[PDB]
Amino acid sequence: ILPVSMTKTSVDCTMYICGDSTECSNLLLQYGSFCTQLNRALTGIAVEQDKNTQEVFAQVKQIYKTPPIKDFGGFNFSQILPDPSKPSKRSPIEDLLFNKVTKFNGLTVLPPLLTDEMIAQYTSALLAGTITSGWTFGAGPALQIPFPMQMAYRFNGIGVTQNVLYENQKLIANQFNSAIGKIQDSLSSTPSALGKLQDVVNQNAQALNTLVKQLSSNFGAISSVLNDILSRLCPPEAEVQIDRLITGRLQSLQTYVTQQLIRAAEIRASANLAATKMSECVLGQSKRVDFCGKGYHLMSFPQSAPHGVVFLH
Amino acid sequence: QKLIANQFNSAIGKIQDSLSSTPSALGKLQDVVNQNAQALNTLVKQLSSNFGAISSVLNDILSRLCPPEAEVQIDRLITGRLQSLQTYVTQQLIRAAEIRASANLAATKMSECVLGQSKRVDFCGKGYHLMSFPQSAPHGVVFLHVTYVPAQEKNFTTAPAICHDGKAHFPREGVFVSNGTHWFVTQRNFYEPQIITTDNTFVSGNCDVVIGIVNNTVYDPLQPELDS
Amino acid sequence: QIITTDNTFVSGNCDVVIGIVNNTVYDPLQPELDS
Amino acid sequence: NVFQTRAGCLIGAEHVNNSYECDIPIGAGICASYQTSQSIIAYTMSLGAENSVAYSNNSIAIPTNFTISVTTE
Repeated sequence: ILPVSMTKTSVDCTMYICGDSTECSNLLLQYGSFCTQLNRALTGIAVEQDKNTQEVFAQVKQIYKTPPIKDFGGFNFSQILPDPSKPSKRSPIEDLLFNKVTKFNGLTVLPPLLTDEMIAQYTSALLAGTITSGWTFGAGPALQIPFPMQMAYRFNGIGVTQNVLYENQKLIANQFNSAIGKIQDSLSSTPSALGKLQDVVNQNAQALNTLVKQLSSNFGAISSVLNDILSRLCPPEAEVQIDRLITGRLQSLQTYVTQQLIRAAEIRASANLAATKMSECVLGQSKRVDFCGKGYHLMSFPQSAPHGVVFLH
Repeated sequence: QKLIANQFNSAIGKIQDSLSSTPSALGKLQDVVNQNAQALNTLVKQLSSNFGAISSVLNDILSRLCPPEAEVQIDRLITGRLQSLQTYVTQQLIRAAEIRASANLAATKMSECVLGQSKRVDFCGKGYHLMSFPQSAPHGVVFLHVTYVPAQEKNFTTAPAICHDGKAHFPREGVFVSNGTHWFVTQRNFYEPQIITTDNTFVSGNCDVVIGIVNNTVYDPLQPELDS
Repeated sequence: QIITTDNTFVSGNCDVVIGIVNNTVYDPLQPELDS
Repeated sequence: NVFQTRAGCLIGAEHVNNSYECDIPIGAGICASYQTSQSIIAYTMSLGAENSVAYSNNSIAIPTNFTISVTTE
């Protein structure tokens, strides 16, 4: 399970720091371009989350689709392929992954560019290319090959002579089908599995809740509320009380945007790893030890999840 | 060889045409120039800000006022100009970590794509990697990744193994394929059909085990050569 | 190693290949079969 | 010329049923582009050309020729 993106927040820093007050808004202009460079930083973070998502999933140039006949030689992909029964055609494992991962003050959340139904069409195209054509759809045109003959090449790719597949094909197919069955049980019974993606949800929710709670702080002013200062005091002293709130609310946003820049760099390193696992594990057969799971790697299947990707190595 | 050499020479020619005609091509290097220029313009424009002082200009405060009040007006400028520099240095530390991650990737592409040949899919460009050439650029490196792309697919019937005289034969390298009437063994990444022989195939077990095995003769190269 | 039909594989006539050289390739069968 | 999207209310862009590569990204699968008489159009983005790979239990495709690609990173 790998993080790939995080919630695209944007903060109207004039509405966060001031909000409707023209008195505070004119004092905030004296600090120059701090508010425009906070917006510039959060916009760069937000545009990067779409790039992080595009680089992982959009590795396939064509939306490949699986045949109506499932003549895969005993291998059963039903739990990883799209389910036509569903309102959004996620797989049965992608439905578990989407079930198991779960104010007005200028703070806003922008939608991702790719909807979850577009991410699921990319995991479907990656997966349908992988099943019908092997690594060939990554390195050129998709060249069809029978799935038992693809796995016979995956066996030669680990130094196991390909007759070892054809002579054990029902055993290998049953072990694959059984191990794919255990994934649903393993995810359903292990809340700490999705915990790597749920922590992306929890950290960005906790960071916004901390940013909102910081509007209740005085920062040394007579009140935390800008309308108490503006209703009680007159400009010679009111502007001295408002500058304490501006200074603290501006430091509260500079803290948030710095934490989101550092957290975006961590999600980007994870999205670069997920994009590398997509190319080398899904579109190929990695020789790299423990890169595509613990064992001699045969192949991986991408499944989408909220803010992330899941590889079934 | 003449075809491969002409395709290589042509593909290198297209790089100059692409980089000459397309303005957005070097956009990853030009964005790194633009981000550092935007950060310095932002840092320098913040010297025109008052931060609540009587003037943005330190020589106005020091020419007009005297020490008790001058030091109050100057400390508003020190507070804001110091926060202006801490913001620049923090964003340059985060941007330097992004450039270092890109320099670590470029150093890994130098070692694995230029000094080697890479089995890693899509690491050294799309296609099966042949080789890469480093070209220097302002603040960056450009890799010209040469790759083999297979290009004219043809459909064949195929089989996992051949039944000869009870034995199941599997290809040593390559795939069994048929033109519709005759069976050949070909390498996997380029269609070059060979007659099926005890040289390009190996036995394991018999016709009973393999699902989708086909009955065809496997030629023994010794048999006619032994006495005729 | 002495060049033999075990160390080497055939593909087509001489004329396709730029810089091919004329040399004998030993067959491990024929002289041992004659002996 | 006024059009509700999951990104917000979009105004001055002509909604189009046909789908294209994403030119300007609006959000929630919507993009806009300038096209022919010219207008800014807005559309659900196309992820790529669709392809049923010609799979069966005994059909293989093998490439009879190649191209030497040079790509720039």
